[PDB]
Amino acid sequence: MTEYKLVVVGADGVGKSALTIQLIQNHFVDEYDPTIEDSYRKQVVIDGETCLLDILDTAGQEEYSAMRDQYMRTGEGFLCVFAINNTKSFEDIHHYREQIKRVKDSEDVPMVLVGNKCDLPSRTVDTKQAQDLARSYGIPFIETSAKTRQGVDDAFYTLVREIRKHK
Amino acid sequence: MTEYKLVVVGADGVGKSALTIQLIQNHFVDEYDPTIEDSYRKQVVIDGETCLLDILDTAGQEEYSAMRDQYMRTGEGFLCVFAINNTKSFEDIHHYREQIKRVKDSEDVPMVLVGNKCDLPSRTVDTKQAQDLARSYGIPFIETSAKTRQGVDDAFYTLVREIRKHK
Ligand SMILES: Nc1nc2c(ncn2[C@@H]2O[C@H](COP(=O)(O)OP(=O)(O)CP(=O)(O)O)[C@@H](O)[C@H]2O)c(=O)[nH]1
Ligand SMILES: Nc1nc2c(ncn2[C@@H]2O[C@H](COP(=O)(O)OP(=O)(O)CP(=O)(O)O)[C@@H](O)[C@H]2O)c(=O)[nH]1
Ligand SMILES: CN1CCC(C)([C@]23NC(=O)c4ccccc4[C@H]2c2ccccc2N3)CC1
Ligand SMILES: [Mg+2]
Ligand SMILES: [Mg+2]
Repeated sequence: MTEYKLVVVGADGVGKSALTIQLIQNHFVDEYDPTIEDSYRKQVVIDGETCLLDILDTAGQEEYSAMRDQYMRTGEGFLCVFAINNTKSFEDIHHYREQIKRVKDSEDVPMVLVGNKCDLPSRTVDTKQAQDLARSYGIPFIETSAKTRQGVDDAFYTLVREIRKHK
Repeated sequence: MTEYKLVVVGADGVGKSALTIQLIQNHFVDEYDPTIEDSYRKQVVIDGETCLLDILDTAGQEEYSAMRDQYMRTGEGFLCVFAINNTKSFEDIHHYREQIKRVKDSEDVPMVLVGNKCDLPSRTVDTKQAQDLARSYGIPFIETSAKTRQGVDDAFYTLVREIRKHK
């Protein structure tokens, strides 16, 4: 059974936990409970292959930024999440990508750019600007909603495909 | 900050995941999604001390019984869970206690016996029989409901107190 080590990263409040809980448990968490570090081991069928997904739901709080080095060394693919109504979270993406690239000493780390909270009308980051950034990195870009489940399966399955396509 | 490694063990279906998710997320999970291995970190105040709880939600499925060795070696305290409406789950408790005792090579391992699903009218295990088993082990016994939250905080806090006493 092929195991995929996925790490969900991004600024504090973008919806990393809500995305993960939506994927695994099929419901939306309305409450905001800041994460320290949670992990999930889930069996899924992707393109007819039984995959074991090891998902690390990380802290967005900068107080736990020293914890990053270890999960960036062990993680195989990174879901880089920003919120479409949070411009700072979109600017923070570059810092996460640079740190991952440094830790792995590689320009070709499996990554997917995720623009979460696409159900909200309060957009501050244009889809075209996020598309252009993902193109500059050579990575897929997907918009998601942890509330409606729009794009959630696609975001995680695309990351598994990036780890698989890189392999 | 004092860190406590808590491991939730017991038969497949007793409510290990629902107890853990209730404690951390204040949410009851009605669905049955068999666990492989999930972990959570949570900061809590117990008797005026800020505790970091590292909770391991383990597989009840006997298919993953080989995974027990590693978590029984690293775990500091064990929440041994049975369901009050499942006689077999109560019978399985002694196997978990024996395995933990063997791995640790000790009769004094921090443990709490938990009789879950106390909200259900379909009781098959008498509170007195469970109290007697906990007495034979020299451990606390608490009845809980992951649905109503009855005894949930008490079960986890008591386990932390047992680790503190052991130390
Ligand atoms: N409308 C909407 N709200 C969302 C979405 N995803 C998350 N939220 C909300 O945003 C808040 C933060 O979500 P959460 O999943 O805790 O984000 P996080 O990135 O894990 C926060 P931390 O970095 O501290 O762990 C919550 O109120 C949650 O309901 C979404 O797609 N749409
Ligand atoms: N009424 C009631 N139902 C509960 C309670 N705790 C768990 N359940 C239910 O029992 C079922 C199994 O719960 P779950 O948390 O998955 O048990 P588990 O021991 O983790 C199963 P596994 O060992 O395979 O991971 C679920 O349908 C859940 O809603 C409870 O206290 N009261
Ligand atoms: C992705 N993994 C990372 C490790 C994990 C967080 C872990 N924490 C550890 O410190 C540790 C260290 C060595 C082996 C096993 C463990 C686990 C463990 C055992 C007992 C109780 C809690 C618990 N949580 C589980 C999830
Ligand atoms: Mg979170
Ligand atoms: Mg479970």
